[PDB]
Amino acid sequence: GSMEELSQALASSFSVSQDLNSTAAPHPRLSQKYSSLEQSERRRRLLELQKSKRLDYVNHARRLAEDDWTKKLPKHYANQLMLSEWLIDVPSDLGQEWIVVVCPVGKRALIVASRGSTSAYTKSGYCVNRFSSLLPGGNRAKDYTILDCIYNEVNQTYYVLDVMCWRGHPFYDCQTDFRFYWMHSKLPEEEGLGEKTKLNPFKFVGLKNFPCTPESLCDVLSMDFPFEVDGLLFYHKQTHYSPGSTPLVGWLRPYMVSDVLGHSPDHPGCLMEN
Amino acid sequence: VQFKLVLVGDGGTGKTTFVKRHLTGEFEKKYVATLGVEVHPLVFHTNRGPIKFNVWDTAGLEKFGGLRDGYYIQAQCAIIMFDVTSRVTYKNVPNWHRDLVRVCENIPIVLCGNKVDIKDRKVKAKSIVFHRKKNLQYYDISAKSNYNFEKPFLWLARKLIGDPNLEFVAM
Amino acid sequence: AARQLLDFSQKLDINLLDNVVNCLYHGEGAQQRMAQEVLTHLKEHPDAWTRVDTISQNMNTKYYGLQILENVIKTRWKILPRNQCEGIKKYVVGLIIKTSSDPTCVEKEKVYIGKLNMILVQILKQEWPKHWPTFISDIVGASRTSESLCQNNMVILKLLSEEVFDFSSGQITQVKAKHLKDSMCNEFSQIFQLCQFVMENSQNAPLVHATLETLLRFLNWIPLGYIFETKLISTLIYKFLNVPMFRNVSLKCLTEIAGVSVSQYEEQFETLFTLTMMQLKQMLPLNTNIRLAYSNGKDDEQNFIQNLSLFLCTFLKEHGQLLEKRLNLREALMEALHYMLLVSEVEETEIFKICLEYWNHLAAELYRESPFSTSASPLLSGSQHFDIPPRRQLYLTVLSKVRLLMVSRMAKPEEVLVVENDQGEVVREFMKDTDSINLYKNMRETLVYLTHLDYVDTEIIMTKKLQNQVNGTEWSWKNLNTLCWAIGSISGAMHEEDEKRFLVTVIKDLLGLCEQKRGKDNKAIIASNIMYIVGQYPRFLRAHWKFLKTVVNKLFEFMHETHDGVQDMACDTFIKIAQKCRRHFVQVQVGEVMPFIDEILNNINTIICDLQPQQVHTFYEAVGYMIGAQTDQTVQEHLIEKYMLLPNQVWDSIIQQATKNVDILKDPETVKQLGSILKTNVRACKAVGHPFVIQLGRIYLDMLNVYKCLSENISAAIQANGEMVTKQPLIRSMRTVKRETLKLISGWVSRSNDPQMVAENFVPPLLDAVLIDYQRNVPAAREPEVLSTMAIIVNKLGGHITAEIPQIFDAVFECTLNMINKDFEEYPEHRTNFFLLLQAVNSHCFPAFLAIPPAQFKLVLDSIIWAFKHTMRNVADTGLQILFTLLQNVAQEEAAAQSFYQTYFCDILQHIFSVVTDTSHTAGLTMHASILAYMFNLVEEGKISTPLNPGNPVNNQMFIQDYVANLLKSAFPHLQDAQVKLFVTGLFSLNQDIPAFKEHLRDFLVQIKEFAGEDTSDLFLEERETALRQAQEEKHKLQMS
Ligand SMILES: Nc1nc2c(ncn2[C@@H]2O[C@H](COP(=O)(O)OP(=O)(O)OP(=O)(O)O)[C@@H](O)[C@H]2O)c(=O)[nH]1
Ligand SMILES: [Mg+2]
Ligand code: NA
Repeated sequence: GSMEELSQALASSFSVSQDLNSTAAPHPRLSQKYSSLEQSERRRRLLELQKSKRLDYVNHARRLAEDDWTKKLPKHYANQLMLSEWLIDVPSDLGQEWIVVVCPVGKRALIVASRGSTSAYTKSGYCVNRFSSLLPGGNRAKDYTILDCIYNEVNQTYYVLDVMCWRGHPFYDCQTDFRFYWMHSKLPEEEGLGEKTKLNPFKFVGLKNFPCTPESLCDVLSMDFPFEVDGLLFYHKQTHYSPGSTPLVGWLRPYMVSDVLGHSPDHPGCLMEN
Repeated sequence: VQFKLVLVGDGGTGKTTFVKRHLTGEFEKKYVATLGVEVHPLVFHTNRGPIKFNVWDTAGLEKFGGLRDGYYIQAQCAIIMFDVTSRVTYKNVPNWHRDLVRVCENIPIVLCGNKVDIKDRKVKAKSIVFHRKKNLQYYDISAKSNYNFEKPFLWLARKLIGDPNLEFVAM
Repeated sequence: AARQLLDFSQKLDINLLDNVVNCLYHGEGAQQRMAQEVLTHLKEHPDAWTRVDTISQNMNTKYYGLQILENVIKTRWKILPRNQCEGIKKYVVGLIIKTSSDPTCVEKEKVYIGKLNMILVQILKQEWPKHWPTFISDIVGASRTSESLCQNNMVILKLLSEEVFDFSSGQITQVKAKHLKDSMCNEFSQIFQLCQFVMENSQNAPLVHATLETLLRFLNWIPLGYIFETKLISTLIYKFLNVPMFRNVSLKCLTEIAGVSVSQYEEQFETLFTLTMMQLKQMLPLNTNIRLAYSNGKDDEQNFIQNLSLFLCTFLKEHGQLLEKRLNLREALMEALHYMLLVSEVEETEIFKICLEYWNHLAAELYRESPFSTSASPLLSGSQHFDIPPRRQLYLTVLSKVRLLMVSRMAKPEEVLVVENDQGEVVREFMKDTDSINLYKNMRETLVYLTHLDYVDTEIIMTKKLQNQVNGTEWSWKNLNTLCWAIGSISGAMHEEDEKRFLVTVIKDLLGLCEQKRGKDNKAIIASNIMYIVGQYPRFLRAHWKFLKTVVNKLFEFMHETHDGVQDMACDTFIKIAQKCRRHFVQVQVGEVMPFIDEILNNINTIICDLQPQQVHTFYEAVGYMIGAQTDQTVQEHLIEKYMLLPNQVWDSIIQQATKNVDILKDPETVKQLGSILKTNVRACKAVGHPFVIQLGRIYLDMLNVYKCLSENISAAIQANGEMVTKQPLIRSMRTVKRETLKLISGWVSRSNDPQMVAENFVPPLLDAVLIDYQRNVPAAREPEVLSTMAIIVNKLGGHITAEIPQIFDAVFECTLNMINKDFEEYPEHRTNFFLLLQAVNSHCFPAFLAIPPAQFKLVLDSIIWAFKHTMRNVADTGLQILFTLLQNVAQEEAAAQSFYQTYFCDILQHIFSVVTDTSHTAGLTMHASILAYMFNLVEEGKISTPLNPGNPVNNQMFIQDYVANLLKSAFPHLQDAQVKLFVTGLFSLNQDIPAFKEHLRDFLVQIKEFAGEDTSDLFLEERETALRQAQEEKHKLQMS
């Protein structure tokens, strides 16, 4: 009756951002609607065919870097990160045309190193930390840096997931295999970016990516990672960096992969003086 | 566009603490009683230009009154202050209002209950009614938490000029 | 050269005239002027005449001179030579005469004239009847000769009325006032005639308004015969109400008359009301948009509108049912209620609160008459049904417009404020009792009554307004917010079944609207509102699990919403729901195999991913309300382990590293983390209650180890480089771990339920890690929150911590006391907090004081005295309570009591008097008299022994009676023996009537400001003496058996 209809209306037709297969909600397989969809292959082709490059990522990387403000690009620090959808419609060409990045439990953040310091922002553009870093533009006006990271609490390490701007050059207009390549050649030789120091309190470490071949998937699924694993992101090799959600990257929890194709109380730990 | 603004009220009501926050932005925790009066220029930038209040922060303690009502002479507006944690201070308001108007015929006067941040409110909002018949403006304020911090000044500024649409813009 | 002070250099007046100009115009040197002029007032005044007799900045100086003179009259008058009194008396009247008799007196500010007048009033106050018998006859006479003299006199008579009635209390002794009171009453007729004569034959507009303004002050007290038995009410309504320049004063008078009680003057009141309405209907057309008139009004029509709102509300309040019961008056009642409705649309908060006060009143009154809805739509059996209560019938259609008002302007239900604390931390602070929140409660309550009397009308109004959002494009965020606040305000005012139908309609169409409107801005507003609504209707949620679950899952979704505000909405709603529906998350619901809490705890991370620290804390608190509803201890404990698994993980990681290297406890990031872990624990703790012991007992000892590591850091840092080191990140963040550790501690004990267990397990470790650390920190490093933490634990454990009070007091007592005993200003939070703890000790652990050395106890009592001598109102009254409770406590220990009275009684008396007679402590009057009353009442029988050393002659009562008189004597020599003897005697007589005791203390404070002399005998030392014995007779009649 009217309760069940209400309940089904609230669940399936109530959204502020209205995007498809959002990881904000559980995998659509566990939800016998309208902002979900079983189709992704098509929307993917369109979006790649769409990468004709008409936005000025030069001027936008600059605005983030200098806090100077105002489809259409996001103004301010919210909505800067490119967001996956659930991996639902698996790419028929997955093993040759995509990579998977193992992901840590931590917070996702936009990192902006500019004008002598570094800032981290949530998806909602909430500044979680301002600090010194050895990122170009982080410290010690042409060199600003912009990253996509997951901050892991236990290791005090910002795990870098993607680059959008390095040494003052925007990378949005580049394919992700290139982006990923650039990341793992540039990070390894910035003095001590991966090391904890007064000038670099937080360590930055690039996450590894791996092929999506059937054998590979089994191996990374048997690897040991320096962190607690949250999930796997699947990137299409050819996708530009575009803030907002997209089907060009997909999200799976680890357990999902194997399905799709594979005398009283207390005592001290510190024993100082009582 | 300068205006003389006398600040009266019982002792320890938070008058000096209030003014201090507007000038420095710091919150003084101690209560060091004001001696007679101390004049503090306060500037606000408004849609139409800068506005300067010369705040005569006067003493609320009897022993340190000083020139008392003598300070009111030539005032152009005022803020009568009390502490919502102390019932005595509200009850004395009519005395402060008396002294002030016997000196100042028609000036804009705001009444302020300070310290609304303290969870143990003793002067309930329901009891605050003195301003009705004196045609005064009332605001709950806190110097500590900055609650309704500028309300007294904005209102006074809107009344002293002639602009209801006037607004503080901050630079 | 400004070393010049005023003595007898036979000095000039131009100099004085010069400083006075600086006092009003320059900067720093202008502080010296003040300094100079206030400093000068020491010796006396042989200059008053000199200045006033010799003149911009002349009046300012004469004013000052008038000031010097007022002090004289109010303090020295009685001991001033008779010929000097007369001289001043005649000098003042002369000064008035000429000054007012000048047409240019209009710019020689009233400041001077008014002050002059107040001076005469001062003289009048000191001798009006006795040595000024003709005064009142005289002035009325003078008023009939010169209009100018009449003008100023109406001003003088108004000042007199204020000093004698409105302000006599405090400035005048009870018996002096009584005499001035019924003195001015005894010959008021004479001046009511002057007023009437002026009013009727008037033509001087200034004079008329003054007489009018002097009338407003008489209405406060003049016998009601003058009011309801004269042409007064008529003259007002007919003569002055319809004219602009008298419109305001006039109405204000009508309002004062309107405030009286209708009993003896039904006639007049009805007439007052009849005439006012007619005159009003002409002044304000019943079609005029008052909101607009006000909005574009000036300073005179705005005050009229407000005043109008005050007249209407006061009259409908006091004489309301009198307009109801008469049929010939019901038209004007509907007109008045219509005005209320127009004026209620004025967009000015203070006017609205006035109207709101009446609407709440009407509704409450009609709800008391009957709190039920009338019968169904048709009146069965043909005849129009008898359901409708008699009074409510007359308001049917106005009630409906009031409902529409409540819905249309509903206030904001919540007062959230962004606040940066004593550190770089910027959280969200929820106010509790602001004027704004009060407006909301009051509107809600009004609407809630009216929904009981006709909920169908409330639902039809709310439904229409909803549709005007969905399609009727009355659309906007301000309006949709207001609709949903109203919709949420009436939760619980409908029957559950009506509630269901209504809520299904409200949210089915908000959901529909949400999909309709484009732009996240719109969807975010609409979305927040649905969430606010659901949050307000737990009973609904509670009865419908499938819907509840869907809302919560949907709330989890929005915790990843980036659009500004939504995440805060999502979390805020979630906590309301987790509190109000806590059981439904712990018990398996229908159509479910596992408790919903389980699904939540297996996904904490995926859900809080994107949330900011503060929101994460709220989320953890939310889940805690759930976990605390699982009463099976085994299941609950496993729940609590999983629940704290994330914070624990970090905390354990940090603890391991600190085991190998205490330096990380100095790492900014880790202490940043430590604080957030502890903030999580505090929330969890607040939500779960006692069962949290499972988790805190796990981290207790290590937490304290880190507490003390951090405390030593802070102190060493302060010792190295002074307090300044405190204004900077790392230290501030270390303060936070400390502050949150103490909150977790007091937070849990507060809610524990096994005292012996708390005393044996959780209290001892505090001593070393927290109290001895406080003692060992350098002063500027001692956390004041340590004292309040201990206070809380003592209020809670009582007798169970009495044995440890000595060890505790040894840690913090003397050291804290030394920080606060050199002055009344420094270390404010320690002063407040140190005394909260002493109160808790005194209150719940009194045998400790009977345990420690007499020298120790003495130090305790001295701190108490020290507190109640404080200027900060909070400390002093905390000091007065402790002393009150301690005296009461002593009376329970018969043994020590007599030793305590021998050693301390009189002493305590001296200390209290030193404060009573101190004009910086009138805020402690209630307790002063309360403590004295008791101690004097105690003299009657309580003290079994001899205090003076000769029993017989110096009977305890006599002893104190003499000891106290002599006390007041040497302290205030200017008092004549009779004043003193009368006062000390009354201390005994009134010792059982505190409110009297109060006034009696007040009387004394007036007298000591005033040197009566040995000559003056107008103390009525016989009339008071009867009132004292009359209060003494009641004594036995108060407490016999
Ligand atoms: N909690 C809280 N305390 C306040 C607030 N405002 C002032 N105080 C405290 O109250 C005391 C006020 O001190 P002052 O402002 O100097 O007192 P005053 O009103 O100037 O009194 P006098 O100068 O003697 O006439 C200080 O201890 C403040 O810390 C407030 O908004 N909230
Ligand atoms: Mg002051
Ligand atoms: Na997909």
